[PDB]
Amino acid sequence: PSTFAYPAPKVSTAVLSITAKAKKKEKEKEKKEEKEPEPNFQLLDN
Amino acid sequence: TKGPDAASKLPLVTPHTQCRLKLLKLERIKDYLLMEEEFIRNQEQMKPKQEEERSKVDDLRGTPMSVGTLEEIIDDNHAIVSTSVGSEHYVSILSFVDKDLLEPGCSVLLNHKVHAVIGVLMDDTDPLVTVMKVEKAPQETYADIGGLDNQIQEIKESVELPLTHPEYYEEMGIKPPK
Amino acid sequence: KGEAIEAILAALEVVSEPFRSFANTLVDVCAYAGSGNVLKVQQLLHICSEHFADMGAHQGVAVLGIALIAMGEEIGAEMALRTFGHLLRY
Repeated sequence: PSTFAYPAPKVSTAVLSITAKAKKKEKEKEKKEEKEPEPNFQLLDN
Repeated sequence: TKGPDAASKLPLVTPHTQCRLKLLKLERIKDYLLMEEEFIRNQEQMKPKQEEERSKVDDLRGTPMSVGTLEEIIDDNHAIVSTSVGSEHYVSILSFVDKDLLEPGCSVLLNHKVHAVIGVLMDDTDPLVTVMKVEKAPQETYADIGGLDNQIQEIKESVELPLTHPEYYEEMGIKPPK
Repeated sequence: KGEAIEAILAALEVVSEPFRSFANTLVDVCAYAGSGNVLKVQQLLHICSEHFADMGAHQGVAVLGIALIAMGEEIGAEMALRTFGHLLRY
């Protein structure tokens, strides 16, 4: 019954010169810091 | 006034030889370039009064707007503007036009239908002249001339030194060679 | 001395906004005075780019920091001239 029926209810600049190394260094710093039973028998009222 | 429209040029890289210092300098320049690009790309996007006035002015102006020559100023709200084809028209000067700039011989901007003056063209520079202006400065600097020292000194005293250090000429009382 | 200001910003986080943002930005800028850090200038440019007094104090200190970090080298200053002109006309 649930399955079928009533439906519905800034880009950081690459800066590869410094930015890639800075990102890897920040990753290093972080590292150092660190339904099947679906009601197919859908019940219904009168 | 309309101060100097100096040509734009990027800073110079000293290493010349393909050493990693030149790579660092070029990377820094590129970083600042990407910096400016990102800043100005976010400004309008990151951006969310005068709109009413602009809309009113543009709706009164209409398009296209003819560019004609102002021949005379008869009254404070009337002038004789000669269209590009040589025909003179007694058009009405609208309020939103600074009367100070309205002088005979200026290129006036006119409504297409009623020909009423709506603005004064400031630049109106001959296209064959605006091309002459140097926008991208050539990369050949003084270090790129062998010798010609006396000549360099004379040319600097004539065209370069007077702007940078006009004190010497002002005190000496002599107008720099022009 | 920009290697000993992360704890300073952490402590300054206690103070309430918006003065907290201005204090953080100014301390960060003065930590890297002349260091020429491209990433920090990028963060300052981000701060300047967002439009909200004190909120404007953030952007003022951000621009001053842009100048401070850029003054280290001739190339940095020359490019910061263009960036400052661009953000002045925008």
